[PDB]
Amino acid sequence: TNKIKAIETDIASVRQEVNTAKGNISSLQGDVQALQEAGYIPEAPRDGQAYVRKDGEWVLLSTFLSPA
Amino acid sequence: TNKIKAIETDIASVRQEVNTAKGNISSLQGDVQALQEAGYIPEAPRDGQAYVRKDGEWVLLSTFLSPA
Amino acid sequence: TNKIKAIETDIASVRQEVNTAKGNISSLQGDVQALQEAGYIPEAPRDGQAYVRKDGEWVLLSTFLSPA
Repeated sequence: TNKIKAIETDIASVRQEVNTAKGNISSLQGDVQALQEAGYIPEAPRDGQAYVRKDGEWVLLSTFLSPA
Repeated sequence: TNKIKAIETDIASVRQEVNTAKGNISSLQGDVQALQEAGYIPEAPRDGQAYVRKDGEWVLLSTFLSPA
Repeated sequence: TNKIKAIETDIASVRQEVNTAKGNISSLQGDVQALQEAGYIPEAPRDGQAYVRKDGEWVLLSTFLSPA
């Protein structure tokens, strides 16, 4: 009985795949982190009004096409 | 022959790493889900025109700097 | 001693989990790729000014509420 050699290569095989996965997992984390740090902006309200961007918020455009 | 004890701790080791990976995988999924639900907006056309945001779309600013 | 059968099912078990993980990892990659390709836009400056979008950049709205 040497089924200990087949079991060994089988564990070695799984271990390699786990190493590859740990790598893709690390890559994924760095990509998600960058996406999170990009500071993207959410959608403007969907209320039939036009919006412009100011101080991290959507402000009504008509607000500036009037004095006040 | 006790190489069954070394094989056991080796499987235990891989299993722990797989547990850690399952965790980072779950964390990644929750982060990607939130990024997907944030409702970010795509780029405006790159055609030399100015755009404002309205009803989930980029509309030409000049459209409002005119009556119609 | 058949602890070789228990070790076998244990490796089989870990291998299945590793297969599931490889799948969730692949799914995550396709989702992150799409998020990266969506071409979202970063925040406008936070300087108290109103901005509109033009040619892949935030341009001051007042720039168009004046001839030049």
